[PDB]
Amino acid sequence: PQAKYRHDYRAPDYQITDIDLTFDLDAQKTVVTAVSQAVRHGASDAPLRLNGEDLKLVSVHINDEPWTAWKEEEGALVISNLPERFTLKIINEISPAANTALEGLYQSGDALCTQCEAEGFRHITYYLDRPDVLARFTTKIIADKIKYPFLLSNGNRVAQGELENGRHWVQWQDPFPKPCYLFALVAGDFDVLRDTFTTRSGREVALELYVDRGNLDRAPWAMTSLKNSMKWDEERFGLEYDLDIYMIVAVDFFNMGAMENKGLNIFNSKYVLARTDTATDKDYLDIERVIGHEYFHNWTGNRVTCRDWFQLSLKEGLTVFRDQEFSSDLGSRAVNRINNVRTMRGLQFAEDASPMAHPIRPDMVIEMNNFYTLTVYEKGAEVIRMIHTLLGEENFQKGMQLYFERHDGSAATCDDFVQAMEDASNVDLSHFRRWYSQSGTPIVTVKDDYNPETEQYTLTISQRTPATPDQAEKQPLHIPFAIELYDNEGKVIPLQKGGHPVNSVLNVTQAEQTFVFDNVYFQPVPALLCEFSAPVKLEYKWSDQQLTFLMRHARNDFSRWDAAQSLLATYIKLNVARHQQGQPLSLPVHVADAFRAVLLDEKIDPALAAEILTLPSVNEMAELFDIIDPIAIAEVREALTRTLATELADELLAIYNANYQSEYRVEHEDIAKRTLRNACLRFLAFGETHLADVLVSKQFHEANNMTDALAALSAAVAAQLPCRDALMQEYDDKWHQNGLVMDKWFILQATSPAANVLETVRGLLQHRSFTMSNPNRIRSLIGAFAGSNPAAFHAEDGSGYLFLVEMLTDLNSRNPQVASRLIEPLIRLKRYDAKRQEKMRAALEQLKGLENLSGDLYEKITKALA
Ligand SMILES: N[C@@H](Cc1ccccc1)C(=O)O
Ligand code: NA
Ligand code: NA
Ligand SMILES: [Zn+2]
Repeated sequence: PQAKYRHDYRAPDYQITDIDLTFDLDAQKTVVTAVSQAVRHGASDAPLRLNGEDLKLVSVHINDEPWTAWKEEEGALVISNLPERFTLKIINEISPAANTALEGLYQSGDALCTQCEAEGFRHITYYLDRPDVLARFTTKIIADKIKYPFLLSNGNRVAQGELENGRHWVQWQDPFPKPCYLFALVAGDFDVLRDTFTTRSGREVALELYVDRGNLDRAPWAMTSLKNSMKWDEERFGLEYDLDIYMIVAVDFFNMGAMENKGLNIFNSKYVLARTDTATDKDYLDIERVIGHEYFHNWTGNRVTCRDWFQLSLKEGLTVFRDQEFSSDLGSRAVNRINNVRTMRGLQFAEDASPMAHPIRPDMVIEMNNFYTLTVYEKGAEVIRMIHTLLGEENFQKGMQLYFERHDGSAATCDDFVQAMEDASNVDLSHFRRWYSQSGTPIVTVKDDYNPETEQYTLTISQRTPATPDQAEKQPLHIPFAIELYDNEGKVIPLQKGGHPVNSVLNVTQAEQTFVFDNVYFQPVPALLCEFSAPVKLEYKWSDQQLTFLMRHARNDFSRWDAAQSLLATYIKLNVARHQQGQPLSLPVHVADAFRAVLLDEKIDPALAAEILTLPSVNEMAELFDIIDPIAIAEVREALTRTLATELADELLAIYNANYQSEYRVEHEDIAKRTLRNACLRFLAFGETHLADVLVSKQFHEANNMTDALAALSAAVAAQLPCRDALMQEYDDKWHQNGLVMDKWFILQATSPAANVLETVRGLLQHRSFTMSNPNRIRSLIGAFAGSNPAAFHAEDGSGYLFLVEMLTDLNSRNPQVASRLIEPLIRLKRYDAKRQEKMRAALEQLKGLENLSGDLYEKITKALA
């Protein structure tokens, strides 16, 4: 497998302007006819090089002449001696039933559906499968009417007919030129939820949600979320939908979350189907975010697309930013920000410290499917958010407007977007561009001084980014560094120097810098990196009392949560060191008191209280350490939970009871109270065994919604309560027929603290609700074990690694994309002790020797073993 490089980008020798597709559909053998109008832009003697994978060529015609001047090579059809303008006709055969990789045209249950991003269209026909080739598509679909009564593609229906022998056909046309990654086709039998949305300017849009027969009871929330998305994009961004129909198809077999195909989105059912007895608050909010995300791509990805795949963040960073802003506007901004920061610190920072580290705009890619990453998406969004921080909303919107005015109907680059922002706002983003080209997490170190003689406060701020495996050279970045200074009464001290106000967003642009503030009338308590204003690690020598002060007084709810995290971090580190020495948990009384105060504060938003009372995950905890001790981390998290449960027992029960709700509502105030109640339950489960068992079993049995039922079940597993096996069996007996619901149960099994967890997980490979054919099942059992049970995955006997090797040996052949997702915990070996490293290295070397090793795995393994 050969690496491709961003610096090698060159404009295509040929363009295709229009393509007419015909599919004679059948699960065993589908015949594709593709008629393309092509134009040569390159040298007269340049051949047309078409991408194709696993295609059976039938014929090649140029202007209806059977062509003799062509050759097939690895991954390509190379056509020589062409006119400047011509009609290309390709007929080829493909086999959807044989497609276990779920890229190109494949089978999902009884349905046929496509996934073309990034380079799946070349698994359908020989084409210029690159996103800078935009063409107007028409799509004719011919199929058995009984099996495939619905035949869907992008755009509007322009023709339909019936044929002999029980067949029928439907032809679609999409007026907007598109790259082939946005092509979609669906054929099957569905229930359909139909609704309408009228845009601001009066365009009526038909909304159509296609689900498997019997699933119509789980469709309305997704439809509601679509309408919410449409309305918000109008209100916030001034963007309206641009076609007449908006279709969404929910499919059970899907490697990713959802896909923004123009006017015909295809979604993993995990991000569509919800009812109050099947889906949690989290699920409802995830459906909202993902429905929003795909909708927002209509402008940021579809109307303006990517010149090449190295520009992926151009659409992903921006669209993630948009989905976060949507969720934050509609719901709790503080909770959204907190959760997104958790993801950045606990998951993205780990990736940036790994062999797979890359800039948000990669320079080198072997397998593009490996680059749909936390970095490209979540760090990409943080980079967009920094632009927003530097420009302000009004300037940012002017930049968006200029971006669309310049680039609508074209494929653009990350640099084009930055240039639009810079030109519209008059803010210099030259230095800022380094965020696109430099990998790794910057470390920002802050020292302060208060001078009582002059009433000046001085911040000395330094930055460095450690070398990463991909880049030996690192330089200073333009870091927006937001601050707020508090006096002894918790009041904000105006920022000023020399008789002039100073902006609270400091421009940290050098390796080391000094910022001086005047008229600082009291020694301040600083809030630093407010709202996580740049994606960096902060090094400041906090006292416990500065942090508890901020928990009490900080203006932004995010700062109060963040202060609690800093306070906890010190004691997590202390106690992991102690665990390694065989010593029990130690925690100062005043730390427990800070959390007691949060519980008893009658003014605090329950949404904030709930997040403060949710301990950092084992992944968040891991990023506090150079060398990760996963067993120590897991046991310290439990010990901390138990200690707080004991110290706060009375207060926890009081707040648990106070937040009882008889009515279940998917409404933000209700969600907040429920999140707080269940946060309290988590601690209560780790209290006195009898009370814990009674409370947990009662909640499970009395719950009128899945959020409360699952919270109880999770607590029973986490605390290994007496009722656990009974409750787990009850859930299985009730829900075994429902894969999405069973995913939650597989996750609980996989992340169980029980000594015999691996034995149980292995046995569950034979469970009635599990199958290796379904990416969701695989992720919920195997992925959850390796990624979310690091204590068990990293068992000292090496059993976790051996198990993953077994699974990856299967998945390498079956579904390389899912295999590559699942190998990630193994490429982190350099974060672990020498003994573990050697075992992990041995596992990787076994995989390296696999017959028919996928490019997907090859890329990760070679980086890991380097
Ligand atoms: N393009 C999708 C993600 C995706 C990529 C590849 C395959 C499937 C889905 C999105 O970000 O909205
Ligand atoms: Na809000
Ligand atoms: Na100081
Ligand atoms: Zn996206």
